[PDB]
Amino acid sequence: NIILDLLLLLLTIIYSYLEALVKVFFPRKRKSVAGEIVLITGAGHGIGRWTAYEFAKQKSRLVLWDINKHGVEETAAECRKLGATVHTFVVDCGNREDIYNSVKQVKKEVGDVTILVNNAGTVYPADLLSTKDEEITKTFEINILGHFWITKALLPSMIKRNHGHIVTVASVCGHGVIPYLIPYCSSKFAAVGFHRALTLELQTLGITGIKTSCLCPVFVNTGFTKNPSTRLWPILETDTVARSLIDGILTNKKMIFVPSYYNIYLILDKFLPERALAAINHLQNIQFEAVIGHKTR
Amino acid sequence: NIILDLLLLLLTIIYSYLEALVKVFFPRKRKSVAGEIVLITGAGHGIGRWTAYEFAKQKSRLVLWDINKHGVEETAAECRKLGATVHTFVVDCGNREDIYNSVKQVKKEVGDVTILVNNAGTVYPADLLSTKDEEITKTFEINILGHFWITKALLPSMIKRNHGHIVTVASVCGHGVIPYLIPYCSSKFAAVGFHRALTLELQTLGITGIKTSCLCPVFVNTGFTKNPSTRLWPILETDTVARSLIDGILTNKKMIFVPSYYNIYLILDKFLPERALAAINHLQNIQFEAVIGHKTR
Ligand SMILES: NC(=O)c1ccc[n+]([C@@H]2O[C@H](COP(=O)([O-])OP(=O)(O)OC[C@H]3O[C@@H](n4cnc5c(N)ncnc54)[C@H](O)[C@@H]3O)[C@@H](O)[C@H]2O)c1
Ligand SMILES: NC(=O)c1ccc[n+]([C@@H]2O[C@H](COP(=O)([O-])OP(=O)(O)OC[C@H]3O[C@@H](n4cnc5c(N)ncnc54)[C@H](O)[C@@H]3O)[C@@H](O)[C@H]2O)c1
Repeated sequence: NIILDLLLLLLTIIYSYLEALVKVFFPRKRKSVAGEIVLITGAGHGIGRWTAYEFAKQKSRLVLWDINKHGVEETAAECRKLGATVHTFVVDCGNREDIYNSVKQVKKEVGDVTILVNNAGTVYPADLLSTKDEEITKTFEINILGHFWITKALLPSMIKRNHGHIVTVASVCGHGVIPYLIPYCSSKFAAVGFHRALTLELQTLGITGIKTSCLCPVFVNTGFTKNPSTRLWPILETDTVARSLIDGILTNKKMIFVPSYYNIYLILDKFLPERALAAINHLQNIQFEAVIGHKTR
Repeated sequence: NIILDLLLLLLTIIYSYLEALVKVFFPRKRKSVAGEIVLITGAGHGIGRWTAYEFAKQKSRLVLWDINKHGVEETAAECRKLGATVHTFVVDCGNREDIYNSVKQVKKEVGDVTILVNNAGTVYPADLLSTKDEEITKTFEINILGHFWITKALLPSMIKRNHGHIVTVASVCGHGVIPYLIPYCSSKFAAVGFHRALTLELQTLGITGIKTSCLCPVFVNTGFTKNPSTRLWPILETDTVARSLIDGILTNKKMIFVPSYYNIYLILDKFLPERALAAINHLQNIQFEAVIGHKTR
């Protein structure tokens, strides 16, 4: 228990050092994204906002989508200070009709998107019996169904030119699960499944030019969940996540975990017995605001 | 290419007789389901139909749901020949309003469901750009969102009595992916995520009496997909799947793969490099009717 803690800390330290060593010994080649038309959904705040900043520094043409007009204009203002050409659109990324109508505007005013970042997301932390049905559907409408509509609208051009990049922002909740997040984990598993099946179908059809990347961070300090706490995982800073994402996109990395040492916990979750996984679970002590038993705890 | 077939044939034969050895050395205790109120969705045909037959032989009280009244009555007729008490209801298991209204009828006419089998499902095989948006939503409405509505309606009683069993019929498509099945794989990943997060939340809340099982089969000969063909996996007969499901429920098995040796391919998909996975993929030669490039291939 105390020694399990130290074991997990030493493995975390070994992974961190060894990965940093491989990044100097065998570095992956970075591609250029200058001049690419990058569409980022949920770009009005958090991961989407700081990912837009990274693409502005990379010299890409930006198309930012969000339901929050004020936020998306604040992001665009900063991207323009970084020297980027930005187009903002107020779009509900859970509404199919809104998505298709807005893609028509993007083609007319900007052109054909070459990099798509499906970042927009929502969460309503509560135990299954404290969830509202409307909140469950909204979670799927934004976290996964929106990915289908945007990808179907933007893929035709990418296939024609044999050139594109589809980034799916999922979560470690798309590989592992957390209590009081059943609809969220369910929708994030669907996002991982979509990325994996889209990657394979493109391979099967012989489409060599369209790359895919899946972003899977642990808790990030954006306010997405109120006051998160994990003993074994870090509460990430937004800029760190955006930096890891841009590094992964530029090197065509398919599955980007943040921090990369989450892979150790991923392997433990597949081979460890139930008793061992419950011991790690208690040590983790996950905390965050949620509605438990119809009361916000 | 050549030795690769017998390399996988060996890992299949070895698993088959090591599992049979563990079933004698460390046997799992089978529980009784006699007198339990078992609700099976999609019980009008295939896996749901033959699972109803297995529960009829187990002496449970059956509640069968399906959109096909003729088919669900044909299943009930056979369960009654097996000596079981069966109640049939025509329910759209993708329609939330229909689900809640029907749960009110089940409580009034039958009582409180203790075993829930979420089996109803749908598939529209096509490449992403040949899919219809209506087909994508229908896949999620039945394959995952219906699980949320039925489980939320039936869980309160199970928690009050600290006694229940939630069975999620997912697929190997909820762990691995197959091209031309992006919405299907995505919705099956969401079903696996729901089972895993439901299992953890019940554990976290101290609910010791509610068990969870997840049925993940390879292709089953039900007509669900047209003329399926797999070289390394068998095309399972429906009765085999129903037998494996009943054996897993009676021993409280959380993840039931059919055949159980799919676990070898599951581990190969996590540790083998891209080159080796594409070599096994070609050897697999998965075939089934699907709309490819707006043409039925
Ligand atoms: N924050 C975390 O702890 C965390 C961890 C893992 C994964 N993620 C994922 O990262 C993504 C971004 O989360 P974040 O932490 O940056 O959140 P955030 O709250 O900082 O920002 C999310 C943004 O998405 C926008 N958005 C919400 N619904 C939308 C809709 N219907 N249409 C358009 N835009 C919409 C919001 O307006 C907001 O600007 C999400 O997909 C989330 O699930 C977050
Ligand atoms: N057959 C396979 O190859 C296969 C493989 C893996 C997983 N599965 C899964 O097993 C489950 C059952 O498949 P099957 O092969 O037995 O199919 P099937 O087509 O033989 O039977 C499915 C049944 O579900 C019913 N159903 C469909 N939509 C419904 C709805 N809205 N409400 C109520 N009932 C509904 C149908 O009327 C039918 O009786 C599905 O979830 C499927 O995804 C099947």
